[PDB]
Amino acid sequence: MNPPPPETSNPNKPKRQTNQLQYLLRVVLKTLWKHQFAWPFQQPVDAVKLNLPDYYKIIKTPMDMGTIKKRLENNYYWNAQECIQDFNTMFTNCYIYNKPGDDIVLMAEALEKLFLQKINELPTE
Ligand SMILES: Cc1cc(-c2nc3ccccc3n2C[C@@H]2CCCN(C(=O)C3CCN(C(C)C)CC3)C2)cn(C)c1=O
Repeated sequence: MNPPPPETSNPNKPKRQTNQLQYLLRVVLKTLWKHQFAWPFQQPVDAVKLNLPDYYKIIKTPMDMGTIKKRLENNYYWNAQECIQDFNTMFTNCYIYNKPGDDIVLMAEALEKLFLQKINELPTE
């Protein structure tokens, strides 16, 4: 079976808008979301549909851009570094689970290069 997806809203976790979090939604997520190579990252890994019974045996902190998009839109975060952490967890999980030579690793590497370019211009608080 699949685990429940990561939460994108929590009534007990303080949240706010920062111009940095607005930049992460309007520029960073926006740019990555409709990249040609975005689609494997737009939702949680469905280990049932893909027949990957070991995925959630290996990956215990799953993350995906669908979850991050909802967290940004739902105002889940307190600061930009929490969101940048989620992006990096998504990339790290991909590189840990998958093998060099896998199409998904090339796809992640293209998205990560673009991610790092956009994060490099995170605005002043
Ligand atoms: C393992 C995995 C799968 C997916 C995924 N989300 C999908 C949504 C819709 C339809 C298909 C989807 N897939 C399948 C991948 C899509 C890109 C290309 N893929 C590969 O390169 C294989 C190569 C072989 N490897 C090995 C480790 C079994 C597994 C990956 C196959 C996403 N993420 C983040 C993953 O880490």
